[PDB]
Amino acid sequence: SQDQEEIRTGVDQCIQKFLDIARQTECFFLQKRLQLSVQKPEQVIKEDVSELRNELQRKDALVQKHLTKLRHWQQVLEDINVQ
Amino acid sequence: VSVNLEAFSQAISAIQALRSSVSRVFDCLKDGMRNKETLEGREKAFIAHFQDNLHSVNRDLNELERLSNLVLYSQLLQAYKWSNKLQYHAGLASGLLNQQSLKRSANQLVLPPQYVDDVISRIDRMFPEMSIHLSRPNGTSAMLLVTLGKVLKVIVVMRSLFIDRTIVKGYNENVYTEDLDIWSKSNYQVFQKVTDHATTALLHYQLPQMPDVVVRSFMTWLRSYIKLFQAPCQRCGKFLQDGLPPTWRDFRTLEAFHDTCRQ
Amino acid sequence: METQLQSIFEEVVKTEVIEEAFPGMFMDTPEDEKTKLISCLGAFRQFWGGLSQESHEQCIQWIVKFIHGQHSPKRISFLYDCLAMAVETGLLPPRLVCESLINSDTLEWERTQLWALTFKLVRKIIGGVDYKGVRDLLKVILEKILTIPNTVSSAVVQQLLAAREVIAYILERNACLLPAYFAVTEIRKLYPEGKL
Amino acid sequence: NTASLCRIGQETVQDIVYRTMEIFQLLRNMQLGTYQDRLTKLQDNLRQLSVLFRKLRLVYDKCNENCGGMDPIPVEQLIPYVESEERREIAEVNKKLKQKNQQLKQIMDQLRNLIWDINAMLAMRN
Amino acid sequence: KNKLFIKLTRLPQYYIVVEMLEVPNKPTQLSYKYYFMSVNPAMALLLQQFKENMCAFNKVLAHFVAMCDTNMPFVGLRLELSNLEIPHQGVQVEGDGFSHAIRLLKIPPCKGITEETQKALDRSLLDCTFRLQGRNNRTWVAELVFANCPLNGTSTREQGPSRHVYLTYENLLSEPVGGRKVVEMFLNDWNSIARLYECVLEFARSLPDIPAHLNIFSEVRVYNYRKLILCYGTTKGSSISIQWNSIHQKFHISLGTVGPNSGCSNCHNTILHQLQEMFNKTPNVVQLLQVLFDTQAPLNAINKLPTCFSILPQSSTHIRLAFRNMYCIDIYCRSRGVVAIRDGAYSLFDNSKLVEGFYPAPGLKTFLNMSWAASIPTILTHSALNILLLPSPTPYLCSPLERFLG
Amino acid sequence: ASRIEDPQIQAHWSNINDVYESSVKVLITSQGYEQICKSIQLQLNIGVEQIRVVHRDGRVITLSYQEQELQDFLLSQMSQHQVHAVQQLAKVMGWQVLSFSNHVGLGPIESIGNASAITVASPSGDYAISVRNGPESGSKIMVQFPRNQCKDLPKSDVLQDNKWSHLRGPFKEVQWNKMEGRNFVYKMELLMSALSPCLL
Amino acid sequence: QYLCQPLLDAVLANIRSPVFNHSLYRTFVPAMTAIHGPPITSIPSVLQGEVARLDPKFLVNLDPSHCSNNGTVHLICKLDDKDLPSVPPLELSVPADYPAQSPLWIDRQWQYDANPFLQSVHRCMTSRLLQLPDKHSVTALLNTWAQSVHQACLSA
Amino acid sequence: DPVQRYKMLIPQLKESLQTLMKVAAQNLIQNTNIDNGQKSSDGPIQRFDKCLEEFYALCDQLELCLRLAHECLSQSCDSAKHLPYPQYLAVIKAQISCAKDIHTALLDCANKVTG
Amino acid sequence: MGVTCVSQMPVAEGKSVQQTVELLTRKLEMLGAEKQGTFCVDCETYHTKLMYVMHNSEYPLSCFALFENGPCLIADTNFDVLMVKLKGFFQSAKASKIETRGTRYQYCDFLVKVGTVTMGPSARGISVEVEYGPCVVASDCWSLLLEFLQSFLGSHTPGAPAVFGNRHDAVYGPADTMVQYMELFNKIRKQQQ
Ligand SMILES: [Zn+2]
Repeated sequence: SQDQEEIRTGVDQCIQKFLDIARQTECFFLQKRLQLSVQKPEQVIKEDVSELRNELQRKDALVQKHLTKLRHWQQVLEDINVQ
Repeated sequence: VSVNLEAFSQAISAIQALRSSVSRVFDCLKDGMRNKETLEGREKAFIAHFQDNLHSVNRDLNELERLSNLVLYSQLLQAYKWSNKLQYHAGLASGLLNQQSLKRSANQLVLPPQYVDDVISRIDRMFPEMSIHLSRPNGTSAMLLVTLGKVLKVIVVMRSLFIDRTIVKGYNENVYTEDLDIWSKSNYQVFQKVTDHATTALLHYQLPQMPDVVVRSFMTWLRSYIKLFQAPCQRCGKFLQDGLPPTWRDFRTLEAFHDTCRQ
Repeated sequence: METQLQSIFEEVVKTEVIEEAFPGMFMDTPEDEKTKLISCLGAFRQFWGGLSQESHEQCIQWIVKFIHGQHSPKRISFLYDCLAMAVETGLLPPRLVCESLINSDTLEWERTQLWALTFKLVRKIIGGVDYKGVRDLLKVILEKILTIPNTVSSAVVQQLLAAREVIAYILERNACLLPAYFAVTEIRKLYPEGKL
Repeated sequence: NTASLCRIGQETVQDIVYRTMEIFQLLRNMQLGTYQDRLTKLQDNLRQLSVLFRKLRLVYDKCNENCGGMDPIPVEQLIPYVESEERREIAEVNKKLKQKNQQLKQIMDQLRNLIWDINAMLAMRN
Repeated sequence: KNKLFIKLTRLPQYYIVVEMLEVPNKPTQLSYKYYFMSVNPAMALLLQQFKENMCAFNKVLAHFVAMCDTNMPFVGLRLELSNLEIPHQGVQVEGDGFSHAIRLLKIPPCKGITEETQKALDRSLLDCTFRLQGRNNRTWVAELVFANCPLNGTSTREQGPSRHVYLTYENLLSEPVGGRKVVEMFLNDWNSIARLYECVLEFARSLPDIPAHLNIFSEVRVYNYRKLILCYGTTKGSSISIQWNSIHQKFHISLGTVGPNSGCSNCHNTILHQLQEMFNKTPNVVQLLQVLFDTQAPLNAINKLPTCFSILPQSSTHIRLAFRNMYCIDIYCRSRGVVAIRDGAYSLFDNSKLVEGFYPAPGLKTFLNMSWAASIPTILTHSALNILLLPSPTPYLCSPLERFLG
Repeated sequence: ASRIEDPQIQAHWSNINDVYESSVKVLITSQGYEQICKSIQLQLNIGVEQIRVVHRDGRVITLSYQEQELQDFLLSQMSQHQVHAVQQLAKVMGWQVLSFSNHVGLGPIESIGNASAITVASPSGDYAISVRNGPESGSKIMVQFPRNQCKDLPKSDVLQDNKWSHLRGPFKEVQWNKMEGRNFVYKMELLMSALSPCLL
Repeated sequence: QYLCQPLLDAVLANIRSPVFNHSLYRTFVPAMTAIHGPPITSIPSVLQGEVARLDPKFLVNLDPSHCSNNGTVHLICKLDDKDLPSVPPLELSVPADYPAQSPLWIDRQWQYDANPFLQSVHRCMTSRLLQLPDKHSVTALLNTWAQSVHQACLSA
Repeated sequence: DPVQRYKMLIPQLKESLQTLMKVAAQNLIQNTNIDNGQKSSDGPIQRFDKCLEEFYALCDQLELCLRLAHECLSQSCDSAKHLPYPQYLAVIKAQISCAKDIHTALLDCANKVTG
Repeated sequence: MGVTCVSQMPVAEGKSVQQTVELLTRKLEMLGAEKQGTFCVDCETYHTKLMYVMHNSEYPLSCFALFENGPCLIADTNFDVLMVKLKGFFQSAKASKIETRGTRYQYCDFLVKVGTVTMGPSARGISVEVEYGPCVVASDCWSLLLEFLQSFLGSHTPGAPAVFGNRHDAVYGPADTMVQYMELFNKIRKQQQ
């Protein structure tokens, strides 16, 4: 725009109002999710399928990275131990 | 000095109070007595209100006498005022908004050792009583020996810029000073309870992303254990319950409590 | 001595504090009415047989002021059952109880449950008084009834009417508690000719 | 489809408040080079925040315009009180993930044993 | 002689005594007897048996210990409620099985509150349920539920006639969970709620008949039964808050700016003390709205002066301005948008100069902006006050008035 | 971790161990609400003969080498984390907590662990939920419907006004079985959203 | 006391004068109004609440059989629960001025007799009323009635 | 000087309060007597109004002095908080101006995104 | 080195020397205190100035030689052997030896020792020492020792000792405990009566 108590109460009011309306929008989204899950028990199943596939892909990538590190350290250890 | 500023601000209010109190005595007198439903009640009410108003004038006058003893260019001042205002406003807003966070999930380590060393040195710069000795006997995992006066010798075990294990020991006790005695006990029950409370504080102070404020708060909470054996319990008042000094300090409130007397 | 009776009767009707937290978990049925009455009557019998004749009445004034000082009507009716069995067993002379019951200044008509239970007990124990005592009781009961206003509440009227059955029992000709000439003499001394 | 767009709308409204909190923290840390970095960070935050407004608005329009045929039952009439090939695909994925989780548990057990054995040896060597 | 003393750490002076006895028929079993002891050189007070309906957990022992630790804090609160002549129902099991609650029936009415407002409050208090929560089990919460709310707000509080307010109390670590300070603070909050209900009832009664300018100028926003947040301004930006501080026994008003159009402040922060005293002498909110609507326009102009000029806040509608220290001027705001300016340093009586002195010479500048005759006031429009005080370039951006005094 | 899947379980073994000591970091979160449901965390110290547990609430418990002790303790800790999850969820959704008891003593005498208790109210007044979880008998949730909404409560002639027809009344129970989501926290927010204001 | 006393003395002189305000008014009207300027710009509710906040086991109602709509309220409520519905009426007479004179239960031994369970419930509930503290409430009597019935169910 | 003036006016303020209380008492007593049987001398009397305005004038002079001292002290502390002096004031005003540009940018963006 | 306090408690009334210890020790046992062994403090004297050599059993191998205000040497037991070898050269004094022998009771990190300075063959007096091993800092751990003493000692509780002396961050020492014991011993030897 173009002492302490004023800014204090002002931030109290605006922040509490923002928090209430954010929690209300979250409640609306949760209601929509509940309705769609209870009355359309097929899009939630598709969501579970996608989530499980993503989890499997993430696990595969992690195990690949672990195998790469393991092979690197195996070569490093095979280099040493020598005389 | 700041103390002078407060005395002047208090005095300005005291002058305003004296003027308002004197106006109140005369303004109420002008209205005069009210019916009050009873002869005794009306006389008592008028006398009580007048006497309270007369006393307030005396109290306000006395404060002013006592407070006497205690005590291209304008744009720059405007910028200074706006900077102070934004600082206070953003501080209050960040506090109020991070106190209540609506984040519910994350899904929608590697760290430089010199960075950890710099963080530890910055933390050691403050709290002049505490002295932290950095050492890396086993790997990049750092081990900190923190001496608190003649009171405590804490053994923090970093795995990263992360606190993993803490074992406080007495000052007279030996940390063996060398290859660090990570695994041992203090042989005194008080310091064992302090180790338990330190592990509890570690489990409590756990910020998700930022790894520096956690160590800051842990060191600040440890620094509270410098008035040990000195400041009594804030619930029962005594120093000793079953031969133990008060070994617990409330998080968010650096007070003193026997752990049997809870928070 | 009144401290002794104080300890006795206060230890009779004590109330439990720590109950209603963990309700009914304490292993003990609190003495029901009969065993409590028998124990109370025994302890009061000890204090009464210890007591002297001249001290026979000030303790009874203390008993009735302690009963009328109560607030729970179940407590009052329990101590009135204690007083009824203390008269019935022959321990107490059945004139001192009635007189100290009625002449107690805590007996007002606004204490309607106390009014009803008191005049119920006097209806129970008036049959043993001698006739001169019945005459004085008739006088003090009429003077107690005389303090009621012309209008009272519609709920308290039946509990107020408990004195009327004592009056109907005294002035009953077949019961013959006293010569009826004494009854009409006390009445006409209180309601002379021309007074409703 | 719509049940996932609703979760997207949920995550957007859960993230916008965190973005505002980060903006507040940035304005707080701005005391009087580094100024340019703070400015461009604030501008990027504002742009991404406006993009989040647009995204939440469009997903709101989507979930409001959808209103599938199966919504005649008002709320509170749905909570249960006292008084095909998709399932086969689910079962197959469940068996696959169960086998993979058993294998990963074996791998984790072997790794834990390795780490414990190395730690014990390097501790006793002293 | 084979017994265990399980002390309750949360609620002291209470000790459970668990004694073990040999059972005759089975030489490989034991029997447990549980007693509730209490202590005041320790002195026991009362003792009562309580023994009625892997194997090392001893389920009934932990059950009795938890039951005692949960129930005993309520006993002290019940005793404290009985000691202050507050009619309260006993400790009752709530409908959701597991619980404890002390529902009050009637509160001591008030001190210093009218009888009709006391009746209006007593006929609106539906329930005063007290409950226990928090770690260590030492936080109390009273849920008051009022009906027939006088006036609603802009927020989503226009639901059914049932407003629920939760008052929380956490006693200190000492002064055990059941004490006098909790119910004392509760009575203090109730008294503040009543003294605020006074003003809300007055405002609800005066709402049907409004001068028709304050209706669009001011609007009620929230009513939490302990605070009144009214909002005024052309764009509904400024906000005033009413609250009764029982510590000082006086109304405390707090002013703020909530709206996406405003200055740098509420613009009324220079008259905060005189408004405090004004509302303290006569607790009426319509007078507050009227004086705010009348004094906002001159304050918006008198706040933008360069800070030279000094603003001395005198009594309400009597803001004083003083160029340097030598000059002065009095601002007399009145209804229908008029401000009367005065010579300042001049005295309303026998013609002698004040401590500041230095009689302002021109005087007639205020007359054209329409001997000792600066002492008599000169009314304006608030628009001529805007012109006389908002910095225009010269016929550096200074004011007209500071050009005059310069 | 394999058998019990409803709340969660986590473990992060320490890097450096000893020949007579070790340490873990047990966490009991929810499946979806990881952030808010961070009230119960454990730090076990596996000694030579004793396992020491340090809870986040300042409670130290010395267990035994006997597996049953550790299993029962972890089950009770999961049961308590279950009610802490509901508490942290009510703190976030803005639901007002009415009551919270970590070790309740009213109800059936329970197993190895003591039962937990929570009761929250909806932000818009009337609605309210209550949760009681335990190691043996758990997930006993019942919603508090408002009066004049069930239409099955027996009316009384003593009630001659309509103002008293707004209080939260009949206390209807809800079956936690045959529900949506996949976690106690998922089902709890779906139930909270169901009892929310229809902004659809 | 100090610096104010003569004013105090003056007003303490002149209370009970009938003309009093005139005089105060006169000497204090002009200066103030010159300086500061112009002036300024059947059934009791506690029983109803106790009824509204009962457990749904009870179904309390009024009593038109004996005294009805007079003041003190006679009530026949009920017992409806998984427990036992023996003798639902338990007539309770709540006197006026509820936060005193704790209500008394009008005894009816005619129905509680000729049955062992009913005699046991009568005995235990009477003993429980004896152990009840003074100035008890209606909810207290209802709860002790319920718990006495439950004791008779388990003890027998 | 500001502290010194505050000291100088305080004895006067006590004196003005004493006269205002005494004059009020004399006026009320004369007005009650005029109304009452007692007939009191006309006397000098001294007007209550003149004293009440004098007390207010001393109160304004004290508040003006304290308000100036508080503002002067606050400005000095802030100035301390924030090689040649012209370049010093130049870099201060430059920092002040760049902060203001950041302010204006954030303001205009947050106000153009919505509302 | 843990802050310690030693004081003499008079037997009082007609209570025999031993009778009072028996009672005081039972009072200590009534604090939940558990016996943790036995402690013997035997001290010998020399009329050279004046030399003192004392040895608490709590310290297994050390022998302390204190020269009044002069420095205390904490030395190994072979110190006593050196002293005996010098003996012909050294002064001896006349039966000034003083010993306090009593039980040690441990109460949660506080060790309390009550003993009868038996002079020679005849007991006379009583010494109480309360030590705190965790409290390395001294001179302000006085609040602790005082509260614990008022708990059990009650009357005759000492109002500190001068071994703490000037306020300092100096750590408490085994030498300081020995100086307290030496002042206490000088008082028993001379209290008389
Ligand atoms: Zn304590």
